[PDB]
Amino acid sequence: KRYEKLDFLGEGQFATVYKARDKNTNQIVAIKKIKLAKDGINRTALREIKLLQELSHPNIIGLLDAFGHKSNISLVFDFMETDLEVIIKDNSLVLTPSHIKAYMLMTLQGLEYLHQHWILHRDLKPNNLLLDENGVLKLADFGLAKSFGSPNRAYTHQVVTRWYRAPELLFGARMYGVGVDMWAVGCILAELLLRVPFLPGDSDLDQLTRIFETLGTPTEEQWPDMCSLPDYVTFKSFPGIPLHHIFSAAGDDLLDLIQGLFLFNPCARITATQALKMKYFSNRPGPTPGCQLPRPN
Amino acid sequence: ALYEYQPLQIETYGPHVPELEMLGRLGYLNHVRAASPQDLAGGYTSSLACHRALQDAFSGLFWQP
Amino acid sequence: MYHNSSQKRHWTFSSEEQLARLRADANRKFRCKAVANGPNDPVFLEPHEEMTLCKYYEKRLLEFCSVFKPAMPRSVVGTACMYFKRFYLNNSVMEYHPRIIMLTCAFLACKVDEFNVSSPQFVGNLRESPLGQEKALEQILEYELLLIQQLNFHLIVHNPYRPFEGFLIDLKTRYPILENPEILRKTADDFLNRIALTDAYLLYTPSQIALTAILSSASRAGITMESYLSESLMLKENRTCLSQLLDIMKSMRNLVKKYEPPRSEEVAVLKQKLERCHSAE
Ligand SMILES: CC(C)c1cnn2c(NCc3ccccc3)cc(NC[C@H]3CCNC[C@@H]3O)nc12
Repeated sequence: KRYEKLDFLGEGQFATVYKARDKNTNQIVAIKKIKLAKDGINRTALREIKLLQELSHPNIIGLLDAFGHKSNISLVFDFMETDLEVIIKDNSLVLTPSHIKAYMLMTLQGLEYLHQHWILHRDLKPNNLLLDENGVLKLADFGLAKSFGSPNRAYTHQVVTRWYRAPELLFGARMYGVGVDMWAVGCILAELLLRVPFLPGDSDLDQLTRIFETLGTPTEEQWPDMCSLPDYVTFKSFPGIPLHHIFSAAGDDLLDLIQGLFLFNPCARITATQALKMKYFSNRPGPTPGCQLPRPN
Repeated sequence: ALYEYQPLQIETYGPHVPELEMLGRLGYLNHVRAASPQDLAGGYTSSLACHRALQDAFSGLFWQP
Repeated sequence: MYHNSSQKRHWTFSSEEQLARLRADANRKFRCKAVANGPNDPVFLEPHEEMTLCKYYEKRLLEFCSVFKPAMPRSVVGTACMYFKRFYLNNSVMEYHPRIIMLTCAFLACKVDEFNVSSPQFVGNLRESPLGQEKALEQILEYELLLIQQLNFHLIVHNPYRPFEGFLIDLKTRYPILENPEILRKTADDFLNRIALTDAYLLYTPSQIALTAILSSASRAGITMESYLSESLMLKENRTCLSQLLDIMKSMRNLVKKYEPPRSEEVAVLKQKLERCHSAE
């Protein structure tokens, strides 16, 4: 209640976001005030509160504060000027390979921290990748994030925005791991390289059709146990387009990163740690500093 | 100004946890339930459950307030 | 992960006398507020009486989560009990009744641990008239933000159960002197339950609590396990840490021994005084 409401930052199913000043330090923050019967405080708000109070990484959005009144709660976050979707859709911005390297590096560092603490973001997409004024990407929108690694808990499979949903989720995986995030990273990476949604399927079966058409229908040698998934339906044997035909400007190291991120086998799909260890990030050019990342203004 | 990976050192105030790929060849997976074929198809391997249990068992074992 | 959790950073205390001071401060603050609201009146409860009522209502919380349908996972029960302990660590039983706070802690624990229970199910687990169940739901929703504010918005609770499973895995794989460590489990489980009746959850790490339970089961079984601590856990190379760990486990065991259950006649008197205090709140 020490917060002066400056502007209106957005509206979404569960909440409304405003720019604000913290008067006690005169800071610019984003207040996510939760909207609304006989169920109490919104579970999305509680999920984001409980998970973001346990995480502290430069590339994960900081929950600066929280408060509220009867059954209506509001969460105080770092204010972010833009999200990666605005950079991707800004035809005036040129995404050099170094800028893509910087974005992927910050995303994978935030995701490595997040996965080391056994949390799946599970809603990764360019909107949820916010950029502060200093060029530091942060993961945001933890309303679907869930702790993984526990056999005793079943997870939903309708949980990642369809265009970035991994094939095990489209096939209906109830138990999964970091792959569902890393696939989305690949999709984000692909979109960073194409400036267009990589796999923009209209439905779940259309999403699977797009995936298999772009990358080949997976065999049981590529993805063992694939048929065990609850919603597995056999598809046409698409040859798939070679990645250098999709990403014409991608070097062989970037193609190796992309291929690792897009493995159909969620166990063989690279994690954030080993994605960060790949030679793509070690090679030249170095990732651009945050102060030099492109700013959609 | 090239990136070099750093293993992201975080202090667990407890004993060393064996690495996730070390777990099977050190015999830990003999003592956890094997992942079902659906769980393997999703990316759950029971190395995750074993690793998380071992990490929680050692997280702050040597820590005092 | 506990080692950088808010539980470690804010809700693990140096000694049981800091807990006593916090609770005495809460009792004193309610007294001072009520006197400033309209001093040595016997209507108030003394901090040890508040402690007895907190122990009694903690036990009722365990019972409520025991008979809860659908079956409540043990992590939810632990989370609710931790919430109850923290709330009444900084709050008076005379201001917020422990029955409604008990149910509110269970409700918030169910939401926080992703145990998707609809509010009608939750209040259907109350052995009451349906009108009383709706009244109890209204009170639960009324107090929920209050609980979250009194927890300082730290909702993740690290229980000793997962570290218990991890220690059992580690004993099976690395400590072959102990054949079938699962013989410990039940007895260790019992000791773990006893630790939950004490203030250990606010004083020790969940891994220390789990290790104490396992070693106490083993000692109760006639099994020595200094070799597990020193060589298997590599405390042979750091004797200061081994001494610290053994002291922690010894003090946890003593803190379990000096635990006293709430006496039924004492609790009846204190409950009547509590109702008198809340009637004239
Ligand atoms: C709540 C918090 C994480 C936050 C901090 N800054 N900020 C801004 N800033 C303005 C803005 C405009 C356009 C694109 C991105 C950001 C907008 C915003 N909108 C709410 C959602 C919308 C979808 N993407 C994730 C956002 O949190 N949420 C936030």
